[PDB]
Amino acid sequence: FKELDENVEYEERESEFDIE
Amino acid sequence: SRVLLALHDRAPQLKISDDRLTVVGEKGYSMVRASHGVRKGAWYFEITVDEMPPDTAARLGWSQPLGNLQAPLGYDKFSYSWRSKKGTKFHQSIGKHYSSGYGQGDVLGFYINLPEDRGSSEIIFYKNGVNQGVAYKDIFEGVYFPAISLYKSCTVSINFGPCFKYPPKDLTYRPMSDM
Amino acid sequence: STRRATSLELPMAMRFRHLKKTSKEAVGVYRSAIHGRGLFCKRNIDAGEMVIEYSGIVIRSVLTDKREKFYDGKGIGCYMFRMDDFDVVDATMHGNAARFINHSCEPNCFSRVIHVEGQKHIVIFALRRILRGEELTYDYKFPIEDAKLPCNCGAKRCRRFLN
Ligand SMILES: Nc1ncnc2c1ncn2[C@@H]1O[C@H](CSCC[C@H](N)C(=O)O)[C@@H](O)[C@H]1O
Ligand SMILES: [Zn+2]
Repeated sequence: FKELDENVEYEERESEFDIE
Repeated sequence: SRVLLALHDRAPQLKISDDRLTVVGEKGYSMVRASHGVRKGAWYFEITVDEMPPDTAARLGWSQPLGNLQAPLGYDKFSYSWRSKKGTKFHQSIGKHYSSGYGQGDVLGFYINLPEDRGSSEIIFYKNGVNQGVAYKDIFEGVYFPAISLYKSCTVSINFGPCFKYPPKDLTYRPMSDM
Repeated sequence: STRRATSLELPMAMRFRHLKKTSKEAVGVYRSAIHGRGLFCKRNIDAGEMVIEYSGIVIRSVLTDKREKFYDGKGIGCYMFRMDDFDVVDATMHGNAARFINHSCEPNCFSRVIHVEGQKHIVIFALRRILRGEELTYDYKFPIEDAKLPCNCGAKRCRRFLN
């Protein structure tokens, strides 16, 4: 797993809540 | 009391205009409900897409008070939504082909019937006065408020009535403003 | 003349933007007698001192259930920290050494949400003087569940379960 430095805000997409 | 967008039944990130008939979306999908809801009869309102930049989207329709304000419309069993992108209809976050999509400059109509006794409720959507067909039948029972769900800085305006730019020709109804 | 009050929020901001240099001198990952790998203390650490931030991908709080069913469905792991009633730090795929901190019922550190500039960060502070070599540790404060994650913090008065 890649390791972070600061916090990174997630950028949602339009289908982020949809069952595929 | 004027039927407007709600003062507090709203996701705080959404930008609401002073007269509470306009909303700009912020980032991920978030929802605002109107100030009044209906439980019996046929009711109507119109939404105008003021501006729809690329990669922004809307899911518009009818919601119950328990619907999630921090999720898109139609995420729950409490809301039913119509997505600009591809015209998909949504309920419990299941997307189904319903109609063609809509975009900037279109005026959309929202018809709901909650007949008195049991009578079969339905939801019908309109694009610029044109019936797109029945979207849903026999929906979850309860009180439904006009709901707006926007993804990423698009702007939409709402008309609760009493007079609409494209009043439906084939159905009887009362405007939401009568509430 | 005007009476002035002391700002606790100014030195906290000054302390935070030095944390990333501070933690790399202070902490390290080793094998734990509690569980797997754990974060340990590489130099004497004083009370109230900031140890490290629980950095990750900050997603909205509504996306937790979908995230957990994708994580726990694919068998990946929890690695999620609640920041707010609106925001949650997902360190599952992107994080730092703070995700190796184990839980105890008798911790020597505690978690706190603080504000710097306009954002919030989850930072771990030392509850007491912590000597070089100790394993750093805080109370996860998991929600209580039913038939259960066994805890191995190995200190007496241990609640016998992580939740
Ligand atoms: N006190 C404890 N007893 C048993 N398992 C623990 C524990 N504290 C943390 N864990 C485990 O560690 C996970 C948190 S990640 C913490 C670091 C972990 N030791 C590792 O090597 O990756 C939890 O899912 C839990 O299963
Ligand atoms: Zn324990």
